[PDB]
Amino acid sequence: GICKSSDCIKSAARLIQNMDATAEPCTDFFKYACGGWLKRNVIPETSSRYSNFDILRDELEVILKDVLQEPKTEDIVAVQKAKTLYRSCVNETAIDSRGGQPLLKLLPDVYGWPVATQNWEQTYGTSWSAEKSIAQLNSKYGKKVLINFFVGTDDKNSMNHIIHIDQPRLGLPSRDYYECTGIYKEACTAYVDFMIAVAKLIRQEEGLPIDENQISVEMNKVMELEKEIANATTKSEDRNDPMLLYNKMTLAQIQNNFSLEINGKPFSWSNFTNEIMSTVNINIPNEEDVVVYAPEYLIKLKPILTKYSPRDLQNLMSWRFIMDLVSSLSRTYKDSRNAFRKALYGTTSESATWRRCANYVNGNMENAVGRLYVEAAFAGESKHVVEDLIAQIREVFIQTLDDLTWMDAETKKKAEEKALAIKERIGYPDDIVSNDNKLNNEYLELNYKEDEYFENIIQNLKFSQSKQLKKLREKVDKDEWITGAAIVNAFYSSGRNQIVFPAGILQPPFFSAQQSNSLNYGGIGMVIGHEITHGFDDNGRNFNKDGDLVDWWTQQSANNFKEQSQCMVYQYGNFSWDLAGGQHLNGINTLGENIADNGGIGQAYRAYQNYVKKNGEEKLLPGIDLNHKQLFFLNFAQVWCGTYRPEYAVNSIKTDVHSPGNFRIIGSLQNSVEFSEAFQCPKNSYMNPEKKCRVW
Ligand SMILES: *[C@@H]1O[C@H](CO)[C@@H](O[C@@H]2O[C@H](CO)[C@@H](O)[C@H](O)[C@H]2NC(C)=O)[C@H](O)[C@H]1NC(C)=O
Ligand SMILES: *[C@@H]1O[C@H](CO)[C@@H](O[C@@H]2O[C@H](CO)[C@@H](O)[C@H](O)[C@H]2NC(C)=O)[C@H](O)[C@H]1NC(C)=O
Ligand SMILES: *[C@@H]1O[C@H](CO)[C@@H](O)[C@H](O)[C@H]1NC(C)=O
Ligand SMILES: *[C@@H]1O[C@H](CO)[C@@H](O)[C@H](O)[C@H]1NC(C)=O
Ligand SMILES: [Zn+2]
Repeated sequence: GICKSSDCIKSAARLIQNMDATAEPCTDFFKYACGGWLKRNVIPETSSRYSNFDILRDELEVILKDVLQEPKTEDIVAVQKAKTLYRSCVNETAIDSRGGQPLLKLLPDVYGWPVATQNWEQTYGTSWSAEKSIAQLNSKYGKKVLINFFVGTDDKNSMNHIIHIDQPRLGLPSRDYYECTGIYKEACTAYVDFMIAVAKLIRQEEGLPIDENQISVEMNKVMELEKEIANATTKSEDRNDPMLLYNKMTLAQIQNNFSLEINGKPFSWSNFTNEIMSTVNINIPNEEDVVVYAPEYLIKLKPILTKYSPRDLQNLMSWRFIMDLVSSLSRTYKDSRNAFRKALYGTTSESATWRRCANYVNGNMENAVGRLYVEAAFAGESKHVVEDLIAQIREVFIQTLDDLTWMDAETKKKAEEKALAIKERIGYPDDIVSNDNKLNNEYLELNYKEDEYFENIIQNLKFSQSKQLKKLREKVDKDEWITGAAIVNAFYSSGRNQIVFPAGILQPPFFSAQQSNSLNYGGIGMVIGHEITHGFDDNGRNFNKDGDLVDWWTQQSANNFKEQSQCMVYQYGNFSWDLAGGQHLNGINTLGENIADNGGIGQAYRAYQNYVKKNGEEKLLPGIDLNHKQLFFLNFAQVWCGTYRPEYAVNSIKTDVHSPGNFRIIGSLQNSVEFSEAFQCPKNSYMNPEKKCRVW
């Protein structure tokens, strides 16, 4: 009773090579399941993180390279455009020969970069305003500085679009970095040195004199200013309650509450918002309803911006613009980022050009590339099997509601109701393959040049912003996918109440027809449960079956949810990460993903048990002395095998909403009674604490 096919052989070998059978499963299942993986898969010099997910993503890029690099005579226009874009990207000779000219020619559009201008006040100072400067960077390039403005879905009205105002992100990964001490020290130094080096490059190419000391003065002022702004932002821990974040008010009320003085003049919110929306010819009146996510931040901004000159402010705003473009220029400009990249990611060099280009084209033409990918690599027969798994796990969630004693009867009915309303998306949208006309029409306005990569990416930035801004008076398109198909990931959307599984994740170790059911349920099964559970985590539970931010919880059940979930806040917050120098996980910011992990694996296992009950036992795998209950948890863990560079471990522990794979494995299995039964773990072994957390 042992499988002998070539498929079972490499499946078994993969499992065997990744595990470390010398480790005790009940002491550390990560070391047990991924010990061999760690020795076998050294982090590539161009990778900041390496893992099962990252490996699959690298392998997907190879496929994209194959289907993008060679023109074919029968290529429809949409595909021709994708290949032209790719070709422009990988021609490094053409890029190198242009130096920094594409950026230098463009810089006036954002009111220049004062430190690298001959006479900034003379040339730009006369027509400059913060309203117009922030607006141009926003509406043309999607670069959000000082104040974030975006058109998105209305939290409380999921069919409508509405303007949002929020605090912006920073040049460094998080607000914590701006302490610039200890583990943040090198990053801050490299960040300012990065500014200075680029200022020198641009001035040299412009034929301007180089004053080393003067540049240093201006760029340290940039850092001084961004430090204050960072300190003014609200912590991520205080932004996980969607109900508290939602503040609807009129533009008039915004002007009233959030006045700002810049260069001695009052900031006009009407001017700012209309400088943005006029790009798509939409007027914004004072009665316009607006959603403000960060009122505290805007108030704290008041005494900060008065202290700085237009040169100071523009030096920061244009630097935020320039820092993300320098790697799209010649080698000299690429290399200016070296020390900065290493400080944040630990990587010694940028990844291969063709890899970046494949990813870039995928990111900007997800339907055209999704089409090429699925035709080359995706078995459509997979869809119906995944459909059935989703049905099983959805039903398991609903049945589990009876077991949960911390919910009253009517909250259970509402929860079941939302679970039933969840819509699924699997593989790819059929239209990208079956309807050439629609696909071509999507990219009608795009026209790329073979030898102008930088011009192409500028065109893409404008197009992307214009497309989103135009939605303000339009209803939300229900059928629109929230991801490309050539993606190794899965998603839950609160606003649409839907779960999405693109073709890219429907492969080993997650899922295969040539893979054991134990592995399939432990893999994509757990992921399906994960996404479903997201509809009921600390964020998702606030949205109803139609995607609206409304309270459908009784006071008692809501209180009980918070009590049950608090256990997981403490559990993961107590985890210390050696790769991050002993820093602790953020239990609050990772709560949602941890709730989904813990709920999902339990749902998946129960669904698997039900399957075995009705269909019988499976054939054992050769060379592996484990039953299929144990293979379920082994495959679950190997889905999350991986490691981090120290610099990026520090980065991710402050920015990633997920726990590191290491602790997703330890955390979820510590809370799993079924895991400890499968591996016969003694009570109070590290993997089997007698106190366990439970939400779903
Ligand atoms: C971060 O911002 C807070 C205010 O948002 C600053 O706290 C103020 O500090 C000054 C000077 O120490 C005091 O006079 C105020 O009373 C403080 N206000 C509050 C509300 O605490 C804080 O100093 C800033 N930190 C940094 C590093 O810039
Ligand atoms: C915008 O400003 C108004 C006016 O101060 C705020 O409304 C006041 O809120 C306080 C309590 O926070 C009440 O005591 C006042 O009666 C309210 N006044 C008015 C005219 O409504 C409002 O809360 C502010 N908005 C935000 C998001 O801070
Ligand atoms: C890259 O660009 C250079 C300069 O325009 C050109 O000579 C060369 O043929 C291009 N390479 C390809 C593969 O088209
Ligand atoms: C913003 O104000 C400037 C000067 O007051 C004006 O020229 C410009 O037209 C205004 N923008 C909009 C969108 O009205
Ligand atoms: Zn998730």
